[PDB]
Amino acid sequence: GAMAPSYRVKRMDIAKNDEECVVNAANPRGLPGDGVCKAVYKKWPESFKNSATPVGTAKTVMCGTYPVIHAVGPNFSNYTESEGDRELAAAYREVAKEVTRLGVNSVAIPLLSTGVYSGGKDRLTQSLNHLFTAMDSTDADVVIYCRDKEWEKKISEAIQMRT
Ligand SMILES: [Cl-]
Ligand SMILES: [Cl-]
Ligand SMILES: [Cl-]
Repeated sequence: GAMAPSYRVKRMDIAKNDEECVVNAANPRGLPGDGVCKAVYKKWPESFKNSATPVGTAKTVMCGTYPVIHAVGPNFSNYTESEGDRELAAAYREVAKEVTRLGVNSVAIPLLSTGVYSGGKDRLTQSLNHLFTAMDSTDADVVIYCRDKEWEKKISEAIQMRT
């Protein structure tokens, strides 16, 4: 575990993270996809061998010795708000299990279901709060990756509010 487990946020490509493992915002079929998933496919293509897994689950595949945790958030275009919320919470719980099992001291994580799976809504708070619910009981350093400047500020504020 980390000496003083922390949350941080960075605005940059998760494919250039400085952590001991990465969470992919995967699709259920293990396809290259777009957004975070396409950057992850370009950086760690070996990790997409038998990475297909259902919505609300996470499946880890090693790229060399570097773990890629494929976490499948719901597409809110297809799910009801209620069922979507349940599956998004579940995906983050399965990430916490994998991070714990791997014995890593740090993990890079995107906000699941906030991009093309958002069903055109702002889900920063919803997705971040499910991330916290899952990860608060782990002792890995968590580094949240985003691309938008206003998102960076809102995620930073939410982290510092608890401190
Ligand atoms: Cl970058
Ligand atoms: Cl997404
Ligand atoms: Cl973002």
